[PDB]
Amino acid sequence: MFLGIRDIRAAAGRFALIASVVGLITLLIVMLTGLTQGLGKQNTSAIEALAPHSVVFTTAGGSSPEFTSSEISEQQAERWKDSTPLGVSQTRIESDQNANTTAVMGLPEGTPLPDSVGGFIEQGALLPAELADFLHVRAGDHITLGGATVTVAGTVKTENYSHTPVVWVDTATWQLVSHTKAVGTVLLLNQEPTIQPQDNEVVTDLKGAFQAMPAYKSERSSLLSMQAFLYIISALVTVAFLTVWTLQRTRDIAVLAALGASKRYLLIDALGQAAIILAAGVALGAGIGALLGWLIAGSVPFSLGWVSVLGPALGIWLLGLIGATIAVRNVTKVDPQIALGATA
Amino acid sequence: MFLGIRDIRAAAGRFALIASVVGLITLLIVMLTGLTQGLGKQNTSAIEALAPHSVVFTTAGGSSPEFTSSEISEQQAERWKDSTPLGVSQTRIESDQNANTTAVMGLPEGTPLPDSVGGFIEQGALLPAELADFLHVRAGDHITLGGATVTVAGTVKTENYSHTPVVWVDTATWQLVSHTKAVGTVLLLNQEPTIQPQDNEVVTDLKGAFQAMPAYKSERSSLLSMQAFLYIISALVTVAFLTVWTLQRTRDIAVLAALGASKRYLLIDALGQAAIILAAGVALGAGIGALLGWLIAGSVPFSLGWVSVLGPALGIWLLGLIGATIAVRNVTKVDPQIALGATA
Amino acid sequence: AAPVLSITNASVVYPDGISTVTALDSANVEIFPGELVAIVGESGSGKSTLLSIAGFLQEPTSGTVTLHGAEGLDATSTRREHIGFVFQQPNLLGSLTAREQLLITDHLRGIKPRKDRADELLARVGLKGLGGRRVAQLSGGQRQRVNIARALMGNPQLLLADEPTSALDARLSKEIVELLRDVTKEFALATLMVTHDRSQLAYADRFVEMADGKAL
Amino acid sequence: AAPVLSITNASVVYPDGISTVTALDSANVEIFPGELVAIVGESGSGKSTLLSIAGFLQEPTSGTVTLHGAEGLDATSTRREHIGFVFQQPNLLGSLTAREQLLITDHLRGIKPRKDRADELLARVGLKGLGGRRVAQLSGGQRQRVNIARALMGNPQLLLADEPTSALDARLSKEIVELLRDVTKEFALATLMVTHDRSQLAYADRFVEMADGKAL
Ligand SMILES: Nc1ncnc2c1ncn2[C@@H]1O[C@H](COP(=O)(O)OP(=O)(O)OP(=O)(O)O)[C@@H](O)[C@H]1O
Ligand SMILES: Nc1ncnc2c1ncn2[C@@H]1O[C@H](COP(=O)(O)OP(=O)(O)OP(=O)(O)O)[C@@H](O)[C@H]1O
Ligand SMILES: [Mn+2]
Ligand SMILES: [Mn+2]
Ligand SMILES: [Mn+2]
Ligand SMILES: [Mn+2]
Ligand SMILES: [Mn+2]
Ligand SMILES: [Mn+2]
Ligand SMILES: [Mn+2]
Ligand SMILES: [Mn+2]
Ligand SMILES: [Mn+2]
Ligand SMILES: [Mn+2]
Repeated sequence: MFLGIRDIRAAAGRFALIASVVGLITLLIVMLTGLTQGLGKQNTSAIEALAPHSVVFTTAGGSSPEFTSSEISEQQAERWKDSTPLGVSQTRIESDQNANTTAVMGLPEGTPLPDSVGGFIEQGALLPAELADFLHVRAGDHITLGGATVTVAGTVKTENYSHTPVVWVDTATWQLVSHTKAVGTVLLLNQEPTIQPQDNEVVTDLKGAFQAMPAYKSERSSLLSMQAFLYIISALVTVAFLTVWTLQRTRDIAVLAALGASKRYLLIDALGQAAIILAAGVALGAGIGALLGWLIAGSVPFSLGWVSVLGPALGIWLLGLIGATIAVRNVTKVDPQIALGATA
Repeated sequence: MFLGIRDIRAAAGRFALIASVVGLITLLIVMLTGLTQGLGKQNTSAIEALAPHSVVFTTAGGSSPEFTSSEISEQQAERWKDSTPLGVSQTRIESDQNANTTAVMGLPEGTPLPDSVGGFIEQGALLPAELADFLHVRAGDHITLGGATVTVAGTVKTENYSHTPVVWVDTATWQLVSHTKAVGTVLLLNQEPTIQPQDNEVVTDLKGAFQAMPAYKSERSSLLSMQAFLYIISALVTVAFLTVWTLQRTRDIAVLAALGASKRYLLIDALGQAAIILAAGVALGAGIGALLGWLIAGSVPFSLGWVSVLGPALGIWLLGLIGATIAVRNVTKVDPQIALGATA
Repeated sequence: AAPVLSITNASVVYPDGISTVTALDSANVEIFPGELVAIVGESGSGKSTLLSIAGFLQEPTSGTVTLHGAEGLDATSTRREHIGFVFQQPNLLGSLTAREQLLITDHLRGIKPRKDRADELLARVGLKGLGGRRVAQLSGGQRQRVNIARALMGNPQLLLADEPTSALDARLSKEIVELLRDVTKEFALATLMVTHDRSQLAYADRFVEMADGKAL
Repeated sequence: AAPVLSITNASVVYPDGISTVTALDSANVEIFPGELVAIVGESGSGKSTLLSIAGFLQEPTSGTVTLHGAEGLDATSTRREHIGFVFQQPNLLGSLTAREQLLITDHLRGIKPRKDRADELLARVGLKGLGGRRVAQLSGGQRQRVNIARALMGNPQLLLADEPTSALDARLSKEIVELLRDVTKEFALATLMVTHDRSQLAYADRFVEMADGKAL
């Protein structure tokens, strides 16, 4: 790529401008992706935070397990060893000065909580600080939780179930608040299941457990929709853009062709050049994403991993190479004499 | 724009390709905008559907009204004439075969419902069909709703409060289900308020009433974030793109300048040309949006108005004109002799 | 009779990364109506540079260039209203036809393009019936002569021709420089015509020869 | 001695929207090693068309063109390995220097660019010490001669020169066509050289004159 590379020194402004638009695109993706992986955790972060390998549910109709319609009998709790019972309820919480609905999860006393949340399951109720503020209550006060008086044992951080912050309470309290003999709603398995399930039981990978949350499903539609139109419109807009860019090279390409440049040669040159400008632009746009993203996690939800930035970047770089290929194939397709008709 | 317009007939492929990328952008906006105006209605559509002008709340601390912490005493209901009392609760609903939490709104018997929902407030409970299916219940069955047995008077369509479909019940039933003497949570005013509020009352425009929903606020952040990065990254990507496009005109512009073309002349030409290609691309991208959007409302939420398509389109057309201006100003800035150094 | 163009003591120096290049050196030129001054010199002696400042295509590094009867005007309006350029290469706008290459100049000068004057100028330069050709369907000499025809469309008073017969067989060269001379005299133009065809001095009132950026 | 290039009975016709234009008409040409055949004709008679099929820049509408010792090769590899082009206009790649205009040809031919051969060819065409110039810092004739120098960088057997002195003062023209003749004989090249400087026939073995697409 003799010519391709010196085009860049010869006009570093022009190429900055093109790396901008490629980077700006990688930005828009890395941003929206993590802003929507954000809303997604508004249903899932709490059980995610609890990191179970498998989670055993309960249905009787052999149907899809559901967090709303499953419960673990105190004897069920022993047919699974190395298991912890988790209670998931949504109930009204009420202080003297305000009220709200909120998710209540129950674990056995002393269960260490996710560091995402911090602490240990004490007796009584551990409130998200933001929830305690809202209610205007502190550790030691009394709240009504599902009509039962419960003591605020202390505050903690905020993970979430079905769009509300989780209040962490001990099994007995969760039993009181949810009005049930059951010890929990599901069982949490940290290793793998060294046993099999009855006709009415069913293990799920933590991925499947989301399927059992009623708010997850009725939304997972609306998020994938965004995740999809984003990647579609984007990849097309990129392939198109690199095409109109590489097309500014028709003349020089046509001259080179006439002198005898083979189409591989010209493809190599055009790809090698786009490679460099693309790589600069995705690197730069995926950088300002992470940073500008990590810098915004609160006051805004924003989940972002590494298959979530290096994932798109390798996707634009791959797609931008294509759009250049479309342009070079277009010029090199025709007898050089006609291409020099573009030259004027 | 003698030259600008004949460039287009001379190379209609090249300009299609550029209208594509402009249209594809208008698409991506019109789509994501309405997909996020979609999630937004997942908290608001039900009270929206009820179309109140003003809605009187109740606080005692002179604080921000909140749907969770307000109630209308049966006597309050007369100090406001031409008003209807609405009860908003979130409670557990339970059939024989399944359960869930769900929003329950109460209106006085016979209140005609939004056509968005259809029917009239009957005695008992009117269930979203999707909720009835989920529970496996029909008109005539019995459900537990907030621990009270309630009869399914019939099914209806789905509007929403805090991320769940609303079950429509009569004031007395809502009073039973929510365990309160109050006749509702707020009052609905269809005209304007011909009276003033006490120290503990407060009227809100329907826009403000959203501020009183606890899920709205803790999300309105995450949606505006998207609505913002979308328009920022977009407008920049457009301004940049039209700039690298119009820049392919440097040579012809430089020739024209040398012959004596005034900078107004050249700006007019470049704008008039971009005008046409931009207008084609936004028109086309805003068309395929509406259609492709109206064609997807279910299985996916998608709200889209007319300031929501003609709104962005006029925004790209305006921004694309700018990016062309940046390019022409750039060439016409310099002594024509130097620009003909671009010519080769 | 006052001069049409005064190039009073004018120079052009270009940066050569570090060093410089004195493209043109203290040029003094004055041209009066009806004059056709040939310009001559070896390749790269300052011929085009002298035309480019004569044409207000650039300000001279030093000295002044003044078109008279256009004092109190900016560079661009000067070119638009008072100068005709036959560029060293054809510089045809690549989406126009032969006819349109000329009409566009009426346009940018702000007047309704005269389809019939265009056709006639095209015929004089020997291109009758080719006014519909796209640039890519024209030969090198055909282009040169659209370039030439384009220069003659206006009502200029200075005519700058930069080797306008370089691509023409002897027969046509003679016709072109004949045409140049004629419209120069018919219209009392000041014409500067760069050429290497020293035979064509025959048609020029005087002539300036150039070496190392200077006139001799 | 077998011919280097056989243009056997070859024509070029272009669509004129509706009608046609017969650019070239039943051309018959055969050129043998060491031959320099000048090509002559009025502007737009088929001179460039004949070179473009001679150069495998396009297939002829009819007839065949065959470079010998390159039979069993595609058009592009033929040009790359066996032909040198001095394009009618300079066609310099706008981000390269004078030296790089030549080196890039070593490159695309797949060999490490020879910085010193480039410098020498640049000097022969009269451009010593200008090998660093960007295209925009070169004059018209300076460009022509980079164009010329570029053609001479390879090891071709067919050399096609399309009016290569159009922008050169008489002195340099003589040097150029002298150089063309020399490397033609030194290397037993077949050279086709379009020109209007009929004086230069002196250096040509034979010559073809052209009118209305035909040879005479
Ligand atoms: N932009 C530039 N930067 C540096 N040097 C330049 C630049 N432009 C021209 N030169 C040099 O200035 C000189 C004048 O060039 P100019 O084109 O005026 O000569 P010319 O006699 O008109 O050219 P020719 O007769 O070969 O067409 C040349 O020697 C050239 O190398
Ligand atoms: N692509 C095309 N479409 C239509 N007509 C064309 C096309 N190319 C060339 N012509 C015509 O074909 C003829 C041959 O052109 P060509 O450039 O071969 O002539 P030439 O003698 O080499 O040109 P010149 O001497 O003026 O540089 C010209 O008369 C021209 O008008
Ligand atoms: Mn017990
Ligand atoms: Mn009552
Ligand atoms: Mn004076
Ligand atoms: Mn010159
Ligand atoms: Mn010619
Ligand atoms: Mn010197
Ligand atoms: Mn033969
Ligand atoms: Mn020709
Ligand atoms: Mn010259
Ligand atoms: Mn004919």
